Amino acid sequence: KEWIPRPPEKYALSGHRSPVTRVIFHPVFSVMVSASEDATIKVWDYETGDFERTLKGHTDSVQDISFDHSGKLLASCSADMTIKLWDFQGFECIRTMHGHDHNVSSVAIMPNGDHIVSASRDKTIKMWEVQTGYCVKTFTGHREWVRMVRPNQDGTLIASCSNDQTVRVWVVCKAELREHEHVVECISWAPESSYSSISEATGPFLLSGSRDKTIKMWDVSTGMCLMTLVGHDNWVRGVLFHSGGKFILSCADDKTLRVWDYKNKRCMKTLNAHEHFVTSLDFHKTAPYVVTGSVDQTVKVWECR
Amino acid sequence: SLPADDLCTENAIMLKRFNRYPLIIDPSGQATEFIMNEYKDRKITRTSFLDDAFRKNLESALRFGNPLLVQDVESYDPVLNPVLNREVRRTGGRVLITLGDQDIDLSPSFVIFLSTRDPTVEFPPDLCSRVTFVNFTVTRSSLQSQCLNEVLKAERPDVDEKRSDLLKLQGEFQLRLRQLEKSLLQALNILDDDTIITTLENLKREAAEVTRKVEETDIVMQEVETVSQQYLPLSTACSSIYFT
Amino acid sequence: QITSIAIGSAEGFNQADKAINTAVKSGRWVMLKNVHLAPGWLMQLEKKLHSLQPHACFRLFLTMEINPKVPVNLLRAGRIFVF
Amino acid sequence: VVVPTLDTVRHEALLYTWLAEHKPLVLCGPPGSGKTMTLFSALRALPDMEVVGLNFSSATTPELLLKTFDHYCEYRRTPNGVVLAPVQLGKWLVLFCDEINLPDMDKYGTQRVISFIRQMVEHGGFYRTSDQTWVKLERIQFVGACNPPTDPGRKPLSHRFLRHVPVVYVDYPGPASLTQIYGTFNRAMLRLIPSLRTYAEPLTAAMVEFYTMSQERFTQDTQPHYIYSPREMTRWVRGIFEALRPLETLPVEGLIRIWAHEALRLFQDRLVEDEERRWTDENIDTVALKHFPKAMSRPILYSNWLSKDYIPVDQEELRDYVKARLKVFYEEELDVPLVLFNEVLDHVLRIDRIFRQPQGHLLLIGVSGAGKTTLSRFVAWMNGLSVYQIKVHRKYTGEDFDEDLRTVLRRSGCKNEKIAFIMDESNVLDSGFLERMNTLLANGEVPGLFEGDEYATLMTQCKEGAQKEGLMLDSHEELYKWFTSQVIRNLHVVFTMNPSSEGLKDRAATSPALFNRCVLNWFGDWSTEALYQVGKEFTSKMDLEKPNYIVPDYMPVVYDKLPQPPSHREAIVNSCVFVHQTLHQANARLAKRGGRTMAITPRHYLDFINHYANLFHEKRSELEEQQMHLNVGLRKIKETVDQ
Ligand SMILES: Nc1ncnc2c1ncn2[C@@H]1O[C@H](COP(=O)(O)OP(=O)(O)O)[C@@H](O)[C@H]1O
Ligand SMILES: Nc1ncnc2c1ncn2[C@@H]1O[C@H](COP(=O)(O)OP(=O)(O)O)[C@@H](O)[C@H]1O
Repeated sequence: KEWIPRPPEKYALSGHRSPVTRVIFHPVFSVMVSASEDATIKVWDYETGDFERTLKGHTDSVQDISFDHSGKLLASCSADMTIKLWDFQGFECIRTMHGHDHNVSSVAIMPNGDHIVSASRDKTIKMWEVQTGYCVKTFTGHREWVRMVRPNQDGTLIASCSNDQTVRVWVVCKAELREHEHVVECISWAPESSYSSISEATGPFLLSGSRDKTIKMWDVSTGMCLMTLVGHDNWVRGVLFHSGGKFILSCADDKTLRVWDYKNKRCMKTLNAHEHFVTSLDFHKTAPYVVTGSVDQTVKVWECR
Repeated sequence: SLPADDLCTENAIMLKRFNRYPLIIDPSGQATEFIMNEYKDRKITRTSFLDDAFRKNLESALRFGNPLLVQDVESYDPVLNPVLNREVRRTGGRVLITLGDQDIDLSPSFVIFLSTRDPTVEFPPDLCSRVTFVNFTVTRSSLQSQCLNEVLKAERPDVDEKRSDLLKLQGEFQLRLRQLEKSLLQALNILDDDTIITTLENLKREAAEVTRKVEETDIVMQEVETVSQQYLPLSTACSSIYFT
Repeated sequence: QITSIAIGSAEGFNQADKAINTAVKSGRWVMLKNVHLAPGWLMQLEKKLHSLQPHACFRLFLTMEINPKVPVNLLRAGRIFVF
Repeated sequence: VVVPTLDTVRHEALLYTWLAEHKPLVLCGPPGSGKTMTLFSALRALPDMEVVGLNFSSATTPELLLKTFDHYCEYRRTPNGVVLAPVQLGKWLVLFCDEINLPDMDKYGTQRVISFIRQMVEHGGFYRTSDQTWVKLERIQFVGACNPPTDPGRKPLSHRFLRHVPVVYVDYPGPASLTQIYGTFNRAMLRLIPSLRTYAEPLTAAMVEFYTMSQERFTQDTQPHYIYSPREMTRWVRGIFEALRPLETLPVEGLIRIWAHEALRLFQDRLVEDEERRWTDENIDTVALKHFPKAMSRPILYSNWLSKDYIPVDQEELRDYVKARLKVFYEEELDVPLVLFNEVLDHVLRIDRIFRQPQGHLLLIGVSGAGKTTLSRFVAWMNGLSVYQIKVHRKYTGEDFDEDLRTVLRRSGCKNEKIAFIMDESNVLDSGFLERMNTLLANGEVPGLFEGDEYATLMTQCKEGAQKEGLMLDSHEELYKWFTSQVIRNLHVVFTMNPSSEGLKDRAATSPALFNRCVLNWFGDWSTEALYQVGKEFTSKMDLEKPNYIVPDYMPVVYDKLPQPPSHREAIVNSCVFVHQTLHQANARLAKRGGRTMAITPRHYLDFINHYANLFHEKRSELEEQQMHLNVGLRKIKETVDQ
């Protein structure tokens, strides 16, 4: 619950000749995945830093990768209009999903559901069936294209981190929220552990980092911001709650990993993560590890203490 | 139908190698037929900014990669500014060019040509930087050659036809000799097999066909002395009078 | 048979263009009085006539006075006389 | 904010005296001399005065005033004729003119609009042309500002209209007034960092001294945009305040550094020659050393780029960060492989500085194709500013100008979008568009673009937007005021034009707002150093290496600061600069002989460098392939000969 990274990372898979777009931790297995810009994804153990396997088949840069409840069926997406559903243990593509009109920015999956969210450069969010790959629903109403998507854990609302300076919330359009200057770059649904704690800081509750060097904690029911975390040097590329719920974990294009204790509007930790911009970020569900994938074409894992 | 001189050849090479699209200044109209023949196989069309169908011709030129000839460009529609700027956006397998009305797909290689008929045109500012000029001017050598060809064709059909056929033969001889040397490089890229020996004896036979050219240069030194000695003042007067 | 139009009125240039088309079709004489009063009409006339086939006996005449309201296109494209 | 002084109180009492009896009144003084501020300050003692600012251009017409009434007044038929009064009952509408003596004379020595205001004043009315009816004025009074006729752009006015309007000369504050007022400002601004309070005096004195030395040299005799009025001084101190607000701690040398940086961003931002830039920089350094006996380092640059706060920066990491942003910008927006160098950094920093400030409108002067539009679009993309531009084409008139402006103003104001306009020289031929931009630069609201059912649609959209924002308005008046505030805060329009002094003078005439409501940037042309950097950094891919190349005793140095033994690549790039340098001499000589020249811009240099690379590649490839063919042919010949 108090998992906050110490000075030096132990190991990192340096086997990339292209930048890293997303990094995510496997739920069950002690491994991590990383999508790169060379139309490839790499899967390897985080406890040793030895390459294990790779997913290939895309034609353009892979922008996102994730896991279901226990790894097993993976879902990746690449800017050549493509989404792909893979078997993790086999590291083989089993389904190819198409039907957009532009590149794809981000993807996610309900961990124990049967559908896929996809965020597309043509100003929309596509809902797909897992087994068929047929666009069961299409959500539109944006001015500029979408940067990220994330579903509610209860499968009722979808948060869309747009490029319209706004973050929207959509009924599976419930509302729109706007308290930023530049592009909003990432979102994350809050866990129950923060629910009481957030009441002390001042739902459902959302987090949103933006290109304006800010992070903001927002609420659906009121549409007004609760909290405004400031002090960022450059654009925020990641906003993740902590499992304990007291802490906010975020990364930005400034060579800094920031860990905030939102209870009293302080910056708990500022870690010199990389020598260039941090593109993506994730935390393991239970294990004391946090992964940062950076513009250095590297993916560094920090043990937590 | 390009002329035979340095200026038109410099323009012609300017009309095959380029980075910005070219702007040809044509006092005569020869460059029009030159571009008409150069890209004839591609179904190169021609239009003008004043033409009502300018935008449709433009759209076809980008979409199907077919080059296009644009004339009368003092009245320049600046809608073509993004094209000259090499500003495009690509989505997977679709490369599009913005055009104001909307962004539309274009082929990897299309060539748009801008042509002027009045050399005194002062182009608008957007053309002061977005293109490279090409002067189809005429100098003393071109006019002298034209006058000599005209006078020989008009007075002396035999001399004109003889010199034309002989120069064509000489060009053929030089081209065939260099081609036959290149083919000898290609083959050599003897004692192994008879097939290699067989084709080379025909080339030594065509080295003898160059004896045919060694003899034909003595016959055209005979056509070119008569006209040169008998037609100095005509050509000199023509060039001097026209430039004065 | 000579057609005689004057330059300066939009109605006048409309009829001048119509008469020029008719004369090119049927090979007649057409004469425009004091054409320097409209450089744009001069440009249109020159550039239209540069790319048309006229029937034999067609002749287009433009009378004008000495001034820099004439585009260089007509001064280079037309057979010129001074009076 | 108005700091009392002798001139302010005197003119403020006298303005009160005149406006009480509603007599017309014209303040004469050079632009930016506090005429508008003085009148607004005096007006607060009269709560019933509702002031609306008019915006005279050189193409002023009576309709400019007429439509203003149609927005701010209503006319009704009374038993003694027809009377026009402001809709705000019990309050007079004061039309505050800014440039009365600007509009050009007709061919026979008379401004039309001036006689129109004379008809207003003398006879207390005018003739409504819809039916030629004598409409009188109930609660209107006419005041204006002006510059002296001695200005080349301004004329003298006919005595017939000069007699109805008393005239007050509003001189500049002068040394003592500037000293007092900006000393008050500096003492106010040096308390966020208490340790700097004691340095309020030497700064302010320095602040004025350079300004004096900057105002008595760079006069309108040299250029038509040397407006060194003290209004910019207000930006200067504001800039320093904006550079010290978030810090709350700094040494004195940091203060001097931000002061010099604001001097460089308000001075040398408009100069034309390297000599004048040298003089201004030397004087900045000299006064800095005089009044105060990192900051001393010449490459002074500040940025809202690398860190959370506006802090001093070094060049190299700036370039690296710029390159990363270039990669992202290429990925997102457009595939345009630009070549960046030392001056591109300064230019993007300037454009960002303008986009940060409120009402950040700008004007760029440089050779066409020198990267003005692309750098503008780059900085607009970075800061989240959407970009709009004129889709200029054939058959494009005042109506379509007004329609496009209408739509984009609606987008920028209703939705709070931070749109930036790319205004270019390719649409300054329609006088109506020039006047419309003069208005929009003047006050951020054009009085007449939206009208009638269009105005109703505007007000519906404004009601929706204000409901979203959090300002409930139940009436169209305050709602339109909120729209004006949004347009004031949001837009950032930038103008581009070649360096043609006659063009600048014509633009100053047809739209003085282009030299009073927007900073002017002298892009000029790519200097020898920048062009050398472009060539050197773009020709890296070539194998331009000659180990045995020897440098002669005398070199034709076109780019200064070459290595004392210049390398092969160094000399080759020097020649690449020289080939473009020759064209300037060629055009100069040809024009000296009365010939027709054409522009020689950086895009020509880009084509030259790309062709140089392609040609070198092709020639090397052909020579190597021919050598290989010759060698293999000789090999087979020798093998069969020995066989
Ligand atoms: N008495 C004064 N002392 C110093 N600065 C002044 C004084 N009065 C006005 N200013 C400055 O002049 C600027 C406004 O100038 P003004 O003359 O109103 O512009 P305009 O050209 O529109 O008339 C303000 O920014 C203000 O700081
Ligand atoms: N500094 C530069 N380096 C490389 N290319 C440039 C530069 N400036 C302009 N360009 C080229 O010009 C095009 C756009 O030019 P533009 O921004 O309109 O120049 P300007 O605004 O100075 O006329 C782009 O396609 C770009 O490749």
